[PDB]
Amino acid sequence: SMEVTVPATLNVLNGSDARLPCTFNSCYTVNHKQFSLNWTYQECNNCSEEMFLQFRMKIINLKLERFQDRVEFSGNPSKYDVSVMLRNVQPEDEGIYNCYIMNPPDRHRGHGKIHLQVLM
Amino acid sequence: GPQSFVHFTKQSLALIEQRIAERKSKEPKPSSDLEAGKQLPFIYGDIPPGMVSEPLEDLDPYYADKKTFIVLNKGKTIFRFNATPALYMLSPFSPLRRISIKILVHSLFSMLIMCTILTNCIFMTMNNPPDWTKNVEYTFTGIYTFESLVKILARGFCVGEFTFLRDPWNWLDFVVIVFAYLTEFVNVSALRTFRVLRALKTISVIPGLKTIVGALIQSVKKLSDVMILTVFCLSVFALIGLQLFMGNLKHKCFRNSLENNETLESIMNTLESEEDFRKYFYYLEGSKDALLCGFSTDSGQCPEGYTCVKIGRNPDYGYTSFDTFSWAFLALFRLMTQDYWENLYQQTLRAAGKTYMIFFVVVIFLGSFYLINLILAVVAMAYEEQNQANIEEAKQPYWIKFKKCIYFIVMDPFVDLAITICIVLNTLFMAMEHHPMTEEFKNVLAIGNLVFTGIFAAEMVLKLIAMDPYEYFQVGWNIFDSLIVTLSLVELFLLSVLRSFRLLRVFKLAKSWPTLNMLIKIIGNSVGALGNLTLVLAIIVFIFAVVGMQLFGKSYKECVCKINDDCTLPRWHMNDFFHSFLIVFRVLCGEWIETMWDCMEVAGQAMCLIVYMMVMVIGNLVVLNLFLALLLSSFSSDNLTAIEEDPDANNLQIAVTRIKKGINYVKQTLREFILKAFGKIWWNIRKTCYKIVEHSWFESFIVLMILLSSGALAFEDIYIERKKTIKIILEYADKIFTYIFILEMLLKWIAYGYKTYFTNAWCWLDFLIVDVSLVTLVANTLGYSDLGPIKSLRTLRALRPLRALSRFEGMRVVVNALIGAIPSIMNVLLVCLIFWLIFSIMGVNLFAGKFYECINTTDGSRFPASQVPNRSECFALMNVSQNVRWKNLKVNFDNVGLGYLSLLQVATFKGWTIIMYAAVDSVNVDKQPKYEYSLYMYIYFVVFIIFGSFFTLNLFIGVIIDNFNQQKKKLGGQDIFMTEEQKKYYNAMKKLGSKKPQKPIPRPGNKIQGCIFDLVTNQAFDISIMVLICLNMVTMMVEKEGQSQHMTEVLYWINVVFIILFTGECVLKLISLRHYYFTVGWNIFDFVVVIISIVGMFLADLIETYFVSPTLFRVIRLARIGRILRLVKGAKGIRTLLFALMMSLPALFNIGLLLFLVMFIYAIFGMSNFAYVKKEDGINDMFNFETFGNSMICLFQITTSAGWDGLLAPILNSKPPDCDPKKVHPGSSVEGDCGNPSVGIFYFVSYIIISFLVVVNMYIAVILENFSVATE
Amino acid sequence: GCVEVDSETEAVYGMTFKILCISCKRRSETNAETFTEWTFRQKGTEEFVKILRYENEVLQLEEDERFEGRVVWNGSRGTKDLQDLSIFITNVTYNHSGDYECHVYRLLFFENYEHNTSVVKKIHIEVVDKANRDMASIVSEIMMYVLIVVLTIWLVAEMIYCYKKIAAATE
Ligand SMILES: CC(C)CCC[C@@H](C)[C@H]1CC[C@H]2[C@@H]3CC=C4C[C@@H](OC(=O)CCC(=O)O)CC[C@]4(C)[C@H]3CC[C@]12C
Ligand SMILES: CC(C)CCC[C@@H](C)[C@H]1CC[C@H]2[C@@H]3CC=C4C[C@@H](OC(=O)CCC(=O)O)CC[C@]4(C)[C@H]3CC[C@]12C
Ligand SMILES: *[C@@H]1O[C@H](CO)[C@@H](O[C@@H]2O[C@H](CO)[C@@H](O)[C@H](O)[C@H]2NC(C)=O)[C@H](O)[C@H]1NC(C)=O
Ligand SMILES: CCCCN1CCCC[C@H]1C(=O)Nc1c(C)cccc1C
Ligand SMILES: *[C@@H]1O[C@H](CO)[C@@H](O)[C@H](O)[C@H]1NC(C)=O
Ligand SMILES: *[C@@H]1O[C@H](CO)[C@@H](O)[C@H](O)[C@H]1NC(C)=O
Repeated sequence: SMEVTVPATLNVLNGSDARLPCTFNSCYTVNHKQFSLNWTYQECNNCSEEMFLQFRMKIINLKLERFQDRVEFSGNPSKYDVSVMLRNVQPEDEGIYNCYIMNPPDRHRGHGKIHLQVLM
Repeated sequence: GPQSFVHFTKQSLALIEQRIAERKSKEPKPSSDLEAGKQLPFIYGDIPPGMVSEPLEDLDPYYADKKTFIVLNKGKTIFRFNATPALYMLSPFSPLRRISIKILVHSLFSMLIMCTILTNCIFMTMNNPPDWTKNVEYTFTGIYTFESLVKILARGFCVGEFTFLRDPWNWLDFVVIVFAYLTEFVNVSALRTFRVLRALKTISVIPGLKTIVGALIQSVKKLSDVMILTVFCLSVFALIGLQLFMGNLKHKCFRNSLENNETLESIMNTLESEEDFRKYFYYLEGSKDALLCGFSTDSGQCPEGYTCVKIGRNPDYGYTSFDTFSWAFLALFRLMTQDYWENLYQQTLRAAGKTYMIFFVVVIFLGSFYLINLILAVVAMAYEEQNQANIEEAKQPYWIKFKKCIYFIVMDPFVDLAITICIVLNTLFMAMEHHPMTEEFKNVLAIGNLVFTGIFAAEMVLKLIAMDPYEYFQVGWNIFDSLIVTLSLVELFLLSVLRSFRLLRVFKLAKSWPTLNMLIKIIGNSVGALGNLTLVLAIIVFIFAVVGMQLFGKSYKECVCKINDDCTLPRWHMNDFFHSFLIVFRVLCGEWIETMWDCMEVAGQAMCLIVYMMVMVIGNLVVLNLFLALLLSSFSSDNLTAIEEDPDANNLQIAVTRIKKGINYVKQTLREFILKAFGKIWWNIRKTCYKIVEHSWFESFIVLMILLSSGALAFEDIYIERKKTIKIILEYADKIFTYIFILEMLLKWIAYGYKTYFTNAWCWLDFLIVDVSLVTLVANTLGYSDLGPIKSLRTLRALRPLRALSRFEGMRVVVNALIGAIPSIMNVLLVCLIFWLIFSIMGVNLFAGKFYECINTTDGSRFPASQVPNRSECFALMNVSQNVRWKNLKVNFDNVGLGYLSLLQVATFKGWTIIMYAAVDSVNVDKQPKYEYSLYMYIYFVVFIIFGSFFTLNLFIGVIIDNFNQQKKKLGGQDIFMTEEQKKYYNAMKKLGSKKPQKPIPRPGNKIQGCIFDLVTNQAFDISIMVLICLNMVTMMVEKEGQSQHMTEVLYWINVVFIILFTGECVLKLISLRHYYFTVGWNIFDFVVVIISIVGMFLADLIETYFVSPTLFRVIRLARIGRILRLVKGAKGIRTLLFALMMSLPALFNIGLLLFLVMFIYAIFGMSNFAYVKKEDGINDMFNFETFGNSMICLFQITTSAGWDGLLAPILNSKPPDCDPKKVHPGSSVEGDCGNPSVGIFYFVSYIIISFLVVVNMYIAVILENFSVATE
Repeated sequence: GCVEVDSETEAVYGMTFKILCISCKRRSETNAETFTEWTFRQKGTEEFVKILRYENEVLQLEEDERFEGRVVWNGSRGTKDLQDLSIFITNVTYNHSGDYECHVYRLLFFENYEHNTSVVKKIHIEVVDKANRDMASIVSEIMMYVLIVVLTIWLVAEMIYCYKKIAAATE
């Protein structure tokens, strides 16, 4: 698969800002008209994926009810960075975080899995 | 002392230490025969059983004082070590120490290490190792650690003098081990790259490779001056090209009509795609780059609605430009190596104009050929010394009667001749195989092959029963023939390759052929006396291939879409080992620029540049060293053949002798049996006409008429109908010249007589030309002007310039040299044809009828193999759809002649890639090719390049240079390429470079002029001026395309300051050296150079201010190159080679005059023949045979054989739908748009052969002779 | 390939005459759809009246007593890209003397581009009763015999002169 550098497990104290890093490596130059980004969240291994962040020629956020307005971005496609923020993380936010990356002309699709753990 | 073998003991160590203490209290070279690593002299005799592989006392008296002990193995080798305690832990007498030397000296240890290294290389070949290779890597690391640690225990690490670290190969081993241990503990392509350094240990392990590597190092050391001169010439030519063609390759045709208020600047920003650029710039069909244009009349033209503009990127991913000094240097190095140089030639001509071909002519002749020949001369001279030094030191019952009868049958002058004739008949018979066959032809071929193999097996069995098998397997030819017989029987019992193995029996003719034996000597010398050099070459190629794979395979696989529109791997890549090896081999053949472009696109500029330059330099050095080594070991050995010529009375000769004995016995009896059964005025006229013909005025008039007639020939192009007056004038001048030449012929007839006129070859040539002219004139007068071969006879008017051959003495002497070399040239050409016949027959057996394919003719793309697998399907597509063709490859292996053409294309590396792609894609007859289905057919082409290209080129050069040397020595030691008058100038201008002493410019009497004179004569002044010249050169290199306005002014002022300083130096040299400054030629050169510098600066200022002329401004500004040409003064290495070039200049002028005459004749022929062929492949709107200039450009391009396949390709098609035999061609009465395959093939093959014989051979032999002269 | 050869300016009464009009494309590999229009201004007349028009492989002939049945197509055939716009006159008359204009309308086809060009060629026809012989051939043919005679005279003069010198030494 694509070179996607993903931390295995992320633990962040409850009630604090959590930086969730997702990054990749590929040939070519980043094209805004072509970049496709999946941002999925799951409450468990078998839980259904939920889309919260998106990139269709720009940054598009779906404003999920379970996340309210706590989801933010700190990446720019040029530096191969697509990391996302969760301000004021909650115990409900514990689960599985995933970032699929699709950067044409590269036909391979990235896949980076993070299991977020929230401490007391 | 034959009995000097004493065990090393503590008493011996104490005695050595005591002597050292005596020497130290009182305060020569080692014997070569006893030095470590070689064999002990035979004078010592056999080693005692208790002395071998044991610590023994030193034998060299020089080492007797110091503490050194010796160990000798059973292989009779001298190993020297240090008696000091290794690491101050173990003594030489230590128990484990003794075992350490015992296992260190064994040859089994060396065998084990070699096996481990070979297995390591084999595993290095893999690109995706499986999971279980980790254990094998651990085993290799452990074996290497064990091998190194044994050496550490015996000889010590660093403290002594015969220790581990003192050997550089041990340095390499230690670096390998530490870099292998570092990775596993630390725990990417760079890291696995270091693994190739294990393969470099083969040089140390395998005996004899160290000496070869050392000799290669010395050969490199002898190329310092040539390398410096090459760098200087490349830099000067790159500066010239940067001044001339800066930004010219950015010319594009931008559309005139723009919508939505768009502009060039507006549209240039939002364009990142190939299609978007296609929408605004003109592209040719299936082209990756926008079409180049120019602002001149002789440049390329834009389609209606487009205008030329300098914008965008340069062609070939932007890597081809003269924008910066570095890109210009890359372009000039590419020109010097002549790698794809015709593409740059055509691009530059299209962008700048056809008048700029003079730059390419100068670069190719003065720079490319000359520097390469200099490199060859220097390397060959270095190898000659090395070889001289090497040889100089070396010099210092009933069945018994049955087999007796069979032995009587073996009687040679008939049976051996019969077998030779059968071999010749068999190889002729197998050459009749071709793809389109009837069944009866195939059956008769099979029957003939079966009969021939039966005859050969019968002769084998007859010899085996005549002479017993014990000494039957003694002659190499006999075991060879048994091998062929066994292989043929095995093939009969059971691929396509196996059938052609019997072709090797053609080599049996070497016993009588003295040149086939030369070829076999060259071939066997590579794996014999020069086997170590070939092994080093193979190891180097393997290392380069593995390095390329490990460095760029993943980059190729993951960055595919940057170098391929289909996002798939290209034809040439470094993903796996086989393709990386193919790329390395292609680089060794001289083709590196395009694969380097792909590498730089997928993996970065710096890494690919470094790797490709290293591969080029090292591999070219090794290949060329092997080439000269073979050429000198096989050819220069023609000084003494101790054995007599064919001790068996020349077995074939007795066959001829026995036959002519019967012929003489028959001829004498046949004649006998028939006889038994049965005046003053005439000689005055002769003398007067003799006086007329040899008069100088008559000769000058005839020469002028010849030149005028050739110039008139050069006028009949496709545009002759646009100029009616010139056409009429030429038609009447034709009759005038015919009258003049008929009169000249009659005068020479009356003034020489029939005997002398018709015993002269030049007179015969002139007579034949005038007869063809007279027949043409008679046919034109009588009205029989357009029937039968009369147009073809008119076409032969292009041979008229041959009349100038006998009127210029330089061309006459070059033609005489060619004629003298003709016999050996024909002999070696016949040998090379015989050798290439085997390869052509093999290619016919492999690739007959397998190059056909469905193609979608709209884009020329082959249909997949999922749909239309095979031919019936192509016809189905022909009805199912349109623009579908079942198309062959024009040049293929369909028959032996087409195979010869394909092998000529492969040997010259021109058009070979298409043939290789077709061959590796081949599946079967009437089957659609699959991409790299027969991938390992590349091996066929590799073997052919090794044998039919490398070895045949070796034989060609050797024999031709031998013939030239024989011609030179026959005349008494004079150059065979220079006229009698040229020799006097040669002697005088050779003496011009030998006057060592001169009067030392007496100092002026007065004060200030003396006080600046002594400043002039100081060497520090000259060094400072040289440094200033180098700085001016640098300021020239820093220029680039679109730099700035501030940078332009700064550079202009820096150049002005440099000009002022140089003029001041010249003037201050004139204040001193009163009128003595003009004595030295170099001072005259400096004075003239500063004059041109000042004049050019002022003229460029005037042109830029008061005038408008960019091209002429650039040409004028090119004059500042003269300032940096003064760098030659302070260089003895460069001056000597340039003196050799000036030595060779006259012979080069004569050879170039002959070459230009041949080019003129071929240009007239091409204008006559190929002026209307279809514009495809190498012939386009700019490079064709329509006018004289275009034909001259094409012929200059193919003089180096560059792109002759592209020029030949559209002439090969002669039938629909490949052409239109009824094309209209508005403005002319000619119909049809395709050429004659026979005429075109003869034209191009003959021209490339003549160019190879003339330019390459002569340039080398004249450069070689002048280099020898100037190196004394 | 294509060469723009100018038309001959002299026509012979009663004979057949071809008026050349060749307009080659700047680049020969480009695709175009071309049609032509011819206008003729007779001598003594001011306006350039139209005579014919050729488009889509069919020649449309206008009303003209001077060209009612004496004009046939002599240009490119079997194509829409016409680089040869020449016409043929099957019976030359005194009314054919004048100035001809050959209007060429070429429509180039490109990737996303369509360019509409126009080329006008002017041809002057002078009808004569007898075909005059060109002055280029008159001088050239005379220059042949002048050079042939002078060169022969030069050779014979030296040959005769050399005989006197050589024969003198014999005696
Ligand atoms: C023919 C004889 C003289 C042996 C020639 C051996 C060379 C072909 C080998 C030996 C060591 C090799 C080098 C060993 C290590 C490196 C570092 C390596 O570094 C990287 O890859 C880092 C940068 C990057 O790729 O991101 C690049 C290749 C290079 C220079 C190798 C280039 C090829 C070398 C010079
Ligand atoms: C291999 C097949 C395709 C047949 C090719 C034609 C052969 C029948 C001809 C071509 C070249 C010929 C050879 C050309 C030259 C020689 C050398 C000649 O001997 C010498 O000239 C000896 C000179 C010396 O001893 O100094 C004996 C015949 C031989 C072998 C000829 C034998 C017949 C050959 C092989
Ligand atoms: C030529 O190509 C076809 C492509 O499959 C070969 O196979 C036959 O194709 C036809 C048409 O698609 C099918 O109807 C047949 O059933 C296929 N044959 C078989 C064995 O199933 C065809 O055999 C090829 N012709 C030859 C002579 O090899
Ligand atoms: C022996 C001096 C020649 C040295 N040197 C010159 C340069 C090319 C290689 C070598 C060379 O020519 N050898 C050579 C010999 C020796 C005889 C006949 C044919 C050839 C090619
Ligand atoms: C996000 O999700 C889709 C799957 O629903 C995936 O194909 C792609 O990576 C993203 N969207 C698109 C259409 O690019
Ligand atoms: C110039 O550009 C504007 C858009 O920026 C456009 O609306 C306007 O019509 C254009 N005018 C011309 C001169 O084409």
